[PDB]
Amino acid sequence: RSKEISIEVEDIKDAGDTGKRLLKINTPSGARNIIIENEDAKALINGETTNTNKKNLQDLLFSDGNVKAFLQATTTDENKTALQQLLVSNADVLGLLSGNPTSDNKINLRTM
Amino acid sequence: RSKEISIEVEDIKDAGDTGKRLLKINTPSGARNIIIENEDAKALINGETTNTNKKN
Repeated sequence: RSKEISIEVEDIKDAGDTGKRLLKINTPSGARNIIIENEDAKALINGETTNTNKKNLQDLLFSDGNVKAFLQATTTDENKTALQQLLVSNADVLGLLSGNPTSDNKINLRTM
Repeated sequence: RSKEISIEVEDIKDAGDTGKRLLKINTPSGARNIIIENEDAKALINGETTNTNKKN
């Protein structure tokens, strides 16, 4: 009358749906496919990201939109103004970096 | 003996504590809540990060 009575996964009456899928899975990749629903996060964990995955992960990682544009290597003139302000505190130098200094900036830049 | 055999998670005598929690879990979100202890990493994997999570 046998020795072991090897039950199967579906015999475990209080196992959950994800729990049974995991118990059946053979490899770590298969387990990651069950557990991680966000496709961008799954791509990071698999070490295999497209440019779209990268942009989407950057959206999850950074709040500032001007920083995000810099990280995408695509900045508008407005993004550039804001990024200049993160990099330089002197108002007259910020005028120079804009390419369009005010009259006051010009006087102060010459003095500088 | 009837042969179907209904065995519950706690009948599996060499299952680990996390292993039994995972076997009972019904959804991927539930599984992530068990497996990922770092709250900032869990937030990234869930695609739902606060400014504090982002800084961390």
